[PDB]
Amino acid sequence: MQLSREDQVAIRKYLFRESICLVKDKDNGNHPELNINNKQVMKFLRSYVSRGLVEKVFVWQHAYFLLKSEGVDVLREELYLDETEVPLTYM
Amino acid sequence: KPKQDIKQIILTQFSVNKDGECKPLRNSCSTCGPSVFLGRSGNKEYCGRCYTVAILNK
RNA sequence: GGGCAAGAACAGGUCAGUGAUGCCCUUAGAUGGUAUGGGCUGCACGCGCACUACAGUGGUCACAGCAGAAACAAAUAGAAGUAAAUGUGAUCGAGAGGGAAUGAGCACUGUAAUGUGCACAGGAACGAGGAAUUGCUAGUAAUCGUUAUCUCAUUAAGAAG
RNA sequence: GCGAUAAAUUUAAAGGAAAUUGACGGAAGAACACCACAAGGAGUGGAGUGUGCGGCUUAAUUUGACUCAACGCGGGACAGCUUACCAUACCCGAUGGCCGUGUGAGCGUAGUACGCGAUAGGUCAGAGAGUGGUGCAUGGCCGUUAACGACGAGUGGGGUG
Ligand SMILES: [K+]
Ligand SMILES: [K+]
Ligand SMILES: [K+]
Ligand SMILES: [Mg+2]
Ligand SMILES: [Mg+2]
Ligand SMILES: [Mg+2]
Ligand SMILES: [Mg+2]
Ligand SMILES: [Mg+2]
Ligand SMILES: [Mg+2]
Ligand SMILES: [Mg+2]
Ligand SMILES: [Mg+2]
Ligand SMILES: [Mg+2]
Ligand SMILES: [Mg+2]
Ligand SMILES: [Mg+2]
Ligand SMILES: [Mg+2]
Ligand SMILES: [Zn+2]
Repeated sequence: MQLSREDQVAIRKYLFRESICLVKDKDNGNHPELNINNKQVMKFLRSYVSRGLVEKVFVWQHAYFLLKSEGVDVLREELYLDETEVPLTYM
Repeated sequence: KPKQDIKQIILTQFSVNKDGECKPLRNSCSTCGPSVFLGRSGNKEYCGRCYTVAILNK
């Protein structure tokens, strides 16, 4: 997918910090909150959707990504956070 | 595209004194950090992070 | 004066509007993207729809003057913009009507002229149209301009007002 | 010419009978309408140009649509983009199994010894993508019948239907 290891962990932490992501299709521009190329962010999240970790809904020109509960844990193992840590959407 | 030859375990970059102290055998780049070493072939000395080739006057 | 507008139909049109879609096909030497160019605008020829005409109920010069309403740096020949038919006086006198093909120029838009504007030359057919054929009953037809409407970097002889 | 009267062969029904609903009539009777006419008015068809269509040419001149209801139509006024077509060049690949890998998978290079490192290796399954095909596999939306007077439900009546 052609992302650096730094860029990969930047997406992992964002997607855990906030339980959602929003990406614009057919764009060579940079994602406002990450400073990563839009097509590359789409391609990264694509894998998480295929793995069944993330829902995808496509509306007009935007892809809305939602992290499932049964995948918060997988991303918590992957990102090696403490067992007490949860997203802003989870009390 | 072409095939990539491989040189196994890279240890040739260094030399070891009788005291066990180690020093680089190839010379080192001034502008890419001293941790980047410089190749040799004929009139050419060359570098990695910059692809710059020096041409010797010999 | 518009707008909304039965039931039933049609193997009527669109997979080239669609993260609407079944099935077949291709898929790193791609039928996927991108970039630089060329074409879509080629020319013996037959057709459909529009635009200027064939003059005197005209052409040319100047002067006025009126819309739907309200937006307009500057510019010394000239190089987008707030009507035009029209009203008065002059002029021209029966191809001084008409502006097609073309020359060396002078500018503008643009990443790039091949596109557009301007000045000078040049001056083709056409002298009211065979067989046929299309709308239109009143502020209608026909005439005359105009779009802070749509296309639009620049381009209307197109639509929609 | 008449009277009287066979076979071989062929075939699933027969312009067989009466009635019913439609479609049609160079049948009758009512209505209606300048996409009909009468009474009129302006044109189109002829000329030059703008634009679309066929034919032929080309490396490519990408393509749909054909009586009304194809042909300034696809919001189709194409220098790039649009753009599907032609010439050259460059770039890429969900996941899962197996195997192989930091003693270095693969990548960059003035390509061989230097720089970067799991990211992007091979093979089987399986995804996804495509202005690629089929509107005679569809949905949606349009146009046309038609802007026409018709249109079905419940209860009663008649007929074997
Ligand atoms: K005519
Ligand atoms: K049309
Ligand atoms: K349909
Ligand atoms: Mg059909
Ligand atoms: Mg064309
Ligand atoms: Mg004249
Ligand atoms: Mg048009
Ligand atoms: Mg007899
Ligand atoms: Mg008549
Ligand atoms: Mg004509
Ligand atoms: Mg009709
Ligand atoms: Mg191109
Ligand atoms: Mg394309
Ligand atoms: Mg498609
Ligand atoms: Mg059909
Ligand atoms: Zn260097």
